[PDB]
Amino acid sequence: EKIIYFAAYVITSVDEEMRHNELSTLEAEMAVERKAVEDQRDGELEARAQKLEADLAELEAEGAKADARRKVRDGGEREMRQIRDRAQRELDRLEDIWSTFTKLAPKQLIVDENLYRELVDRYGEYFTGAM
Amino acid sequence: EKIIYFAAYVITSVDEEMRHNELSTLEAEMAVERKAVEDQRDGELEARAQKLEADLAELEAEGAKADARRKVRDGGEREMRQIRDRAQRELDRLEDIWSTFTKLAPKQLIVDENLYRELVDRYGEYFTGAMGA
Repeated sequence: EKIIYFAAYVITSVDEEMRHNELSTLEAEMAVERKAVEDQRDGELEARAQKLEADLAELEAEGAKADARRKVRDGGEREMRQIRDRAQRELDRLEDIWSTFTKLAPKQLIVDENLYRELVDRYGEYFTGAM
Repeated sequence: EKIIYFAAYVITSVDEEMRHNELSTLEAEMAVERKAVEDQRDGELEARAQKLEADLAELEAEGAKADARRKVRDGGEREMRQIRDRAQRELDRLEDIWSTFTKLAPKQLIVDENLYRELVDRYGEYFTGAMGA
């Protein structure tokens, strides 16, 4: 085999009717979780933007040269890109968990343990599978 | 015509590209709003059930008669039905607004003023409508 992993878990049973019944409640719970990620992110971004505005205003009061101002400006932008990028990672991971849960069907092979373990804690009741 | 209404609005154009692009975001946003209704509902149901239990206990300590304890039981169940029913009407309305927006297409005739007004406030950028027939 050309697929290399620690362990695989096959999917045998999915309670489609039960999942179907609670899907709306489950989709809302994921959107609440997603929005708390986006809200934390927006809060961090605004705080960083304020810090950068005050840092530049400080350099100006001190009559610093353009190069010093540019470095602060560039540094702030990089930090804010990191905040966006880190948050995107967390959002993409939740999208993957939700996507795998929603399209969960028997004869599927789950070959990343962290993903498998995420499916169990969040949706253990709706499925059964074996190593 | 045998269809009766105050005033109707033809959809003239739908910005499908943007709807398609913002759909995922819009959908989570509706689901959050939907859940806020459901959470309020559940809180009220749970608190009201506690009340009914305590109220029955109180009739017990005062040694009230059965027909008295029953009317308070039935009045409790009634109110709890009303909590469930009222919130369901609100959920039904949110479901309709969202359903209408997703399947919204040129030439569609929107004939309830309150629905139109909700569509415009929630998703005004996405579509164009004219009152004239």
